[PDB]
Amino acid sequence: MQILWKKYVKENFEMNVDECGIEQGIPGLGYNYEVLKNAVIHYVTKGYGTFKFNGKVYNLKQGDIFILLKGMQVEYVASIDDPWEYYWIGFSGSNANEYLNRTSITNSCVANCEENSKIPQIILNMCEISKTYNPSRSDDILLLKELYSLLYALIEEFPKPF
Amino acid sequence: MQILWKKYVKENFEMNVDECGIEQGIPGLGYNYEVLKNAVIHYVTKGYGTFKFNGKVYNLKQGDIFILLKGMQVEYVASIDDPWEYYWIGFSGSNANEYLNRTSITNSCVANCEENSKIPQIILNMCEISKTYNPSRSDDILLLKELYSLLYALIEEFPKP
Ligand SMILES: OC[C@H]1O[C@@H](O[C@H]2[C@H](O)[C@@H](O)[C@H](O)O[C@@H]2CO)[C@H](O)[C@@H](O)[C@H]1O
Ligand SMILES: OC[C@H]1O[C@@H](O[C@H]2[C@H](O)[C@@H](O)[C@H](O)O[C@@H]2CO)[C@H](O)[C@@H](O)[C@H]1O
Repeated sequence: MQILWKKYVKENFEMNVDECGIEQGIPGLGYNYEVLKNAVIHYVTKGYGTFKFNGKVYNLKQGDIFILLKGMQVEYVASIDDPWEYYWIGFSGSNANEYLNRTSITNSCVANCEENSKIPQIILNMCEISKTYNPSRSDDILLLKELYSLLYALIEEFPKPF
Repeated sequence: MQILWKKYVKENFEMNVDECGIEQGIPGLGYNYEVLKNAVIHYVTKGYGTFKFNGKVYNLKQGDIFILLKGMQVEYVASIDDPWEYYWIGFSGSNANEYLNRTSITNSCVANCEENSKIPQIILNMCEISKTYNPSRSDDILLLKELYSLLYALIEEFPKP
């Protein structure tokens, strides 16, 4: 029921691309679970949905981001009228977790990408690569390069105060 | 002596930027040693020098690359007439060593960059960052991003079959 759901092996422990996904929601349907994966950033490419976390209910649309971190009790559901499509990057590693603690997003776990954000292009590009993933053509190197670019862009656009 | 020689800590074991350097050579002077560092790619930005490895003697110039790998007995010397300047990136890690085994450059340890090579810009950019390295502005993330771009560019331009 996903356009794309590429799951990668966990062979790197400093920086690792765990999975890349694309899902068109069905109206009024979503997911309600305790997050098991290390970290999963979602980018809303179309339509509307809601993200519920820690007593707060966010009405998200095209351009918005939400991030799932291990242990979060979450619910995210497509709108009954105009159901969202989202792209996601799951990632892990000691370096990945250190870089996430340098961004302001890991508190509220929701954000909006600005006009000239570099984040949408990186997430879309990582999902594009994932559709024809070929490690013998060194797609593994390119995905890690993009993951470093993505975490740099998150810190650049959503900095924690120094 | 070196206008730049930034040495970094070895804290990453999958991919690590070990050092970045810029050296204008002195005529007829060079180095003659067994390489201790994991991997060190040099890009010749001007003049001429020679790289001697395993009985072969290479006359290099602007645009050329040579790579030092741990254990290589090497000699590299600036030309008397027109001494080279080179930029270098030292790097290590299991991923780094796997990706190096995917490029044809680790056979001869020498290459020439094509007209529109992406390699010069990356090495120059990593040395530029190294001059004002500020980890609290996440320069550490940017240098590893550039190292992944560099190894990708080496494989793209100098592939094994
Ligand atoms: O991981 C992003 C992905 O999450 C799916 O939800 C899964 C989750 O991945 C898995 O760890 C958990 O055990 O089950 C969840 C399904 O209830 C979403 O289905 C998918 O749309 C993405 O959001
Ligand atoms: O590492 C590139 C750098 O090497 C210098 O030579 C050093 C080398 O780094 C060190 O490991 C070894 O013990 O001694 C060498 C000096 O003899 C070069 O001086 C420098 O120009 C770069 O090529």
